[PDB]
This record gives sequence, structure tokens and C-alpha cells, in this order.
Amino acid sequence: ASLLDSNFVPINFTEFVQAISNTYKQRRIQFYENLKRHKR
Amino acid sequence: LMKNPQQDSGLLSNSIDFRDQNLIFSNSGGVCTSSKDKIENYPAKGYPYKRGVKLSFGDGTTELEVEAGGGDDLYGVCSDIDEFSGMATVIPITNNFTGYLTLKKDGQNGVNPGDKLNFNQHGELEKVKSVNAIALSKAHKLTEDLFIVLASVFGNRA
Amino acid sequence: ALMKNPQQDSGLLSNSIDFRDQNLIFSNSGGVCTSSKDKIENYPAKGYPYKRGVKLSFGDGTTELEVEAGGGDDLYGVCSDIDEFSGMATVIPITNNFTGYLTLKKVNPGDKLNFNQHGELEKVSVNAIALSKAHKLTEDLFIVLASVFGNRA
Amino acid sequence: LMKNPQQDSGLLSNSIDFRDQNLIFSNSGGVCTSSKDKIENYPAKGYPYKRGVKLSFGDGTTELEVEAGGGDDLYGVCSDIDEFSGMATVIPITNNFTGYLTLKKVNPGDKLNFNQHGELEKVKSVNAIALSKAHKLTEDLFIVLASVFGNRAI
Amino acid sequence: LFDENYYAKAVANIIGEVKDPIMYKWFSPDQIEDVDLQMGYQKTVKWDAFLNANPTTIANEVNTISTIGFSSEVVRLNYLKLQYKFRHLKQTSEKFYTSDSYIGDINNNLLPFAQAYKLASSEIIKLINHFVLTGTVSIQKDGKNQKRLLPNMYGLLNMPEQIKEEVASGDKDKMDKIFEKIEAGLSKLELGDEFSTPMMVIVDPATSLKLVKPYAAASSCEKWEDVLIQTIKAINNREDVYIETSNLLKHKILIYPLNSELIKFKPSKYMLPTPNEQVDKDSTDVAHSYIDFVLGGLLATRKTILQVNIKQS
Repeated sequence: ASLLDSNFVPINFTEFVQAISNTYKQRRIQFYENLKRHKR
Repeated sequence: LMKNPQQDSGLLSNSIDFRDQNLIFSNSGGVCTSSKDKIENYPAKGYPYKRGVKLSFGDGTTELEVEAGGGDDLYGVCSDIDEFSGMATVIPITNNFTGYLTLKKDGQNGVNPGDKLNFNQHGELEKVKSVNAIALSKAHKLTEDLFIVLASVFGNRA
Repeated sequence: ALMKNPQQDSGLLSNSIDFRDQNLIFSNSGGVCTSSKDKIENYPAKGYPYKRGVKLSFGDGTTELEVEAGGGDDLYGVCSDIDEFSGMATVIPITNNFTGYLTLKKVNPGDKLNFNQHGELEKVSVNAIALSKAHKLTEDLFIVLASVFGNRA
Repeated sequence: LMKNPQQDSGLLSNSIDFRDQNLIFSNSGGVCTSSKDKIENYPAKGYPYKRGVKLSFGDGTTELEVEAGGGDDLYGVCSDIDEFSGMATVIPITNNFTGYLTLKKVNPGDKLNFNQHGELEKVKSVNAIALSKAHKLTEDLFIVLASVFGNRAI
Repeated sequence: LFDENYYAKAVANIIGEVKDPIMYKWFSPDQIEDVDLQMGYQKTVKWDAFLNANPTTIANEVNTISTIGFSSEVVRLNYLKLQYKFRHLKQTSEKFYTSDSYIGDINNNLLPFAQAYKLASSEIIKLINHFVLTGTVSIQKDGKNQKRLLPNMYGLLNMPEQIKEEVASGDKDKMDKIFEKIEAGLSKLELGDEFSTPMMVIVDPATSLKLVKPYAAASSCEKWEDVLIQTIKAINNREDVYIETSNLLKHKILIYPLNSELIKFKPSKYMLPTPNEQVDKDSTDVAHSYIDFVLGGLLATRKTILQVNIKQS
């Protein structure tokens, strides 16, 4: 249920907004996974 | 002093009659409303509900607000307030309005339909110079100090 | 010199990093807060009345009426946009309230402003109320955020 | 004006220290409480919280109430209020009390008496001694630890 | 929906080009937890205990005992919904404005819907980042004419009941004086049980350049930054100390831990910009669209953030 999923098909506007919220969440999850802070 | 009564009610309401069931302080908006009306919201200083509003300017750190007022400083008429956000819904003086507005508690018995009204310093309607407002009914008393009246405001006059 | 979009080209790319105080430019057309229920009219433009109060001007009769910069008792509306290719000025009638940046005569929030003969706002009939101090864009160009609420003495 | 502040706190409290964490208005009761104390509850007339109370009589239609007061009319000291029921917990003047009480807007060991508004003030007819200095909770709200033991003789 | 509505399709195909907010660097992965609320408030309850007086000696017979008091505290977090409107070009009207290397009326500052949406989204995200760090909403560089906000809405720089240190104007360029104030603030910090946690430092660029100089006769292999990291490592049980630079700050140093227990960010699941379904249309080629975003959700324990302000004359 995210825009990153190509197979996703929004039936209505409400589902479209929910996918946006999921997509933002997955991006920040991905960001922290890829983040590597510089020590010292 | 609030859009909805602060104290709760001890009784259920009777939904049987259909006449004179609109003279309540919680009746927001206007009796006749056009879908082509310009509607604004502003930060509210005080409680300008059902009153004429004017622009209030602070030191400068914060944005302008709207407060109950009239006379030469009249900007519009407040028709609704959201208490959680403190946002006052205002209809500009350039837009026509018809609804129930707060009336001054002085000579309210003398107010009759077809009488000219003007706003006072506190944003309350009074019987008459610069604002075109006419009462369409008589004063209805909701509380010992609260009087409302059906009035139509259609801009400034010469 | 006074056109909405400068004719002189820019030498360098702008730095799109900051987000503050990037709207006090003369190219900012329209109003800061605009409703979908606003009434807007285009008219033939006589002169360059952009961001000025306009008044109706009549010719001999061969051509239609046009709008020119002006105020006073002849004030009809406020010009918020202009198309130079067609010479059409977008005018918001005085019966409609408008909030935006307007030309100021070469001032603190709360001051009362009335339009002069050249369509420029000046300190005090009252037509608008200043929302900020004068902002200078050129040695003679001063703009000001003002809110127009019609005419009242 | 309220035992529990009406405005919600914006931040969590820090609970790692253990010193000087009792100078709050919501500290009901007393610092030293005996299990053999006599406790009453009355209808409240106003906000007599942490103040000297006196008996107030209406027109006889309803029962009596207690209101902030002192002088020759003192009856006890209010130490707690139930806001839902408007009940004021009162310890009679015949029973000695030690706790934080409202101070009129002072060194330990000074003699105190209740004023017209039920507030302690420096000195006559009441045995009250201040055990500390004034703590300022608000620009107009001052509290003080005091011991009240009966009434004196004139 | 994509077949019926073009704007929905355009946003989905362009949402991936919007950069992530920079605020995410300021918080640990566990410190952020989304909530499902557009406008309103959320409440929590904490319980505290305190000692009223000295303990009572149990000798012989005694009735009056010293008491232990309790107190309740209710914390409310407010949320607010704000909206922006932007003009753009109608989809069917794009073909009449396509040019050799661009699309849109340059003379009138008109753009296609897609490019207009991306630019507006970036500006809003910049506005959100400013609020989270500084706790205020304003567009003037002076910071005045701020939007009036609801109470219980605070940022990291305006959080109340925190340790605040001020460096004198005459010592604006003296790094020793600046480091002196930081230590005084560090001493007054009250981490307590939650001490073995990573710490985070945020500085303005002017401060950062002063830091990288060698520690002071100058020392070797020891910079002011290294001394500071050691000082913070003293009180965090030798945990990682991160330093970030933000142009948003100006002569300000912010030190706070990265533990979810002390400071937690609970933003709404709709905080980031979202298109509205309402699109204004007319006979002309100009259309309007709306973007919504939600603010608020920062919660922190008191006396757990150090705020150092270097007064500049």
C-alpha cells in the first residue's frame, strides 16, 4: 500500500493519500537504515 | 460567552415542534447563505463571536488579530469561532451578510424591524451613520444581558 | 524600468537555499491571500497601471473604455496583474476586498491609506489599511502590504 | 485558584533529584500527620484551599458552608478540597495542625495570625508559629510552613 | 483513479523527486513515532513522589509520622493543520506553452502542475524544518510577524524549563570563554538514569569554524572539537557524540541526548506535504491546487537540553 509499489492501484483519493503516508514512512525508514553518522 | 454552553444540560430536548427553534446562541453562519461568499479566518483576541471585528496590531513579533469593535475601524462581521484553534471566521464588510447579531442592552425594546443600526465600540448593534445595517426583527433575549437580533449588513454608506 | 519582469537578463544563477524574504519582488503578481470566490476583470490598459489604483477613462467614442492609473473619487478598482503582449490589465473592483502589495508614494502598520491622483497609496476618505512598513525596491519604487476594504469616510 | 492547575503541562517532569520537591500548591494534607486526628468535610463557599475557614450561614434554606476568614470567627484550617463535590476538608482549631499555609503578601519562629481573608500574617488570639521562610509560588501566591496549636488567651 | 484524474498521476510520478527532510539527522531512529491525528491533542499522565519532611525517629510511643506526598502531571501535545495554495497551468493547456527547452509562460510566471507541485513541496519542507528546530513559524528573516500558534507546541530551541547559557558579547570570538559556558551548562544537565545514551550537538557554521582550530601555546593533535567530545563523553558514559551544522541556527549551540525516553518526536502521519482533492478550474488556462501539512508533536523532559546563545554585541 505504497507508491513505491508499481503494482499499487489507488481506487479512490483516500487510498491515494494513505499510500503517500506509507511511502513517506518507508522513505524515512530507508533513510535511517542507509544513514552512517561520522564519529569524531 | 461561548459558542456552546459551558455547563452541561440536565434535560433532553423535545424534537416535536418546528417553529422558533433557531433563536439559539449556537446558531452560526447566516440564515441566507450564498455559495459565492468570501470567507476568511483570523486569530481572535477576546470573544468577538456574533460581533463586528476590527484589525488589532501588536508589537510586531506576532501577526495581526481581530477584536470586537466598530465605528470607523469596522473591518467585517464575525460569524463563527473554533475554540480549539482560536480562529475567528470573518465575513468582510464588502460582502453582504444576513444573520443574528449581538444587540446592545439599552433600549432593546425600542428596536423594531426596519430600523437603522450601527456598530458600537464593542462590536454590538445599536439603534441610530457609516454602516448600512437594518434590523429585520425584534430583540430576542437569551440571557439577562445577552440580546440578539436578525439584521442585514450590506456595506458602508456615505 | 517599471515593467513587472525585468528586461535586463541575469548574470548568475540564483541560490535556491533560503526560504525567507523571497517574495518582496516586483514580479509578485496577485495577492498574498486569494479566495476562489474573487471577481476579476481585464480591461484595455492606458499607460502602465500595474500595482496601482485604476480609474475608468473614456475616449471620443470610436474605441471602448479603458483603465488608467488614478484614484480619488474616480477610483474604480485595483490592478493586480498585467499582460504586456495583449495590454490587458487585471482589475479587482473596489466592491471586492483585496490584500497584497501595492505601490506607495515616496508608514507603520495600522496607518490609513488613500489612493492619490497617480494610483499610489499615501497616508491620510479611507480605502485601505497598512499591514507593514514601506519596502524599497528602487530609488523611487516603494511597495507596501495593504488590505483594501472599499470606501468609507 | 485551583488545587490542580487547569492548564496542562507541556513537558515531562524530571524525577532524578529528591531535594526541595515538595514546594507545590498541590501538596494537600500535612507534613506530619497523626493517625489520631479529627477530620471534617464541609460545603465550600469560594476557594478556601490552604486558608483559615469560618462558618458561613445562608438564609436557612440550605445547610451552612465554610469560607475563608479569620480574626474572631476562625473555626479551622482547610487542607484539601474535592473539586467534583465542592467538599472542603477541615481540621478544627481545637486540633493542632502543621503544614504549608497561605501567607499574606518573615523568619522562622515568628508569630502568625489569620487575617480577614484567611491568610497568615505577622503579628493576638491564635497560636501559630512559622517554621520557615516564605516560598513564592506565584507573583501573588506565597506559602509558608507553620504549626497551629489551638488559640491563645487575650 | 489515475485514469480519471491526471493530477493524482502527476503527483505519484513526481513524489519520488522530493528530497527527504533534514530534521531526520537530528533524531535517532527510535525517537520518531508517527501518530494518526490531523488536528487535536493527545494526553499522557506521569506520577511523582516527594518527601515532605525529615524521617521520624521510632523511639518509645509516637503518633505523628512524617508523610510522603504524591503528585500527578498531565502532558498535552497539540496538533495543527495548515494549508497553502498555488497557481499553475491546466493540463490541456500545456501543449500551447511547450517551448524548445521549457514549458510554461516565462513572461507571466506560470508552470506545469508537476513542476509547480515539486517546488511548493520543497518550500513547505523547508518551513517545517525551521519550525521543528526553532519552534516558530515565520517567513521574515528578522523572525517577526510570526503566526500565532497553540500552546503545547514547542521546538528544540524554544523548549521551556531547559538549561540556558549566554556568552557575553565581549567574548564572542574567545573560544575558551565559549567552552567555559558549555561546561557550566553540561554540569547543570540532569540526565540521571538515562545517561548511557548517544548525545547530539548542533552548531551554526560560524561556531563550527571556531571549533576546528587546535586547542589552546597551542596544543598538538588536540582540537577544540576533540576536547568537547571528551567532555560530553564524560557525562554520557563514553557514548557516541555527534556534531551537526545547520545554517538555520545563528550563534546558537544545542546539546541534547538521543534517547527516546527523555525526548520523543510524535509527528502526525500527515505532517509531510499532501495534495488536496479540490482543484479550482475556470474557462482560462490557470488552475489552483492546495497542499496540506501538519505541525507539532515534540515532547521532551525538562532540564535535558542545553541552549547556548553567543550574544553578538
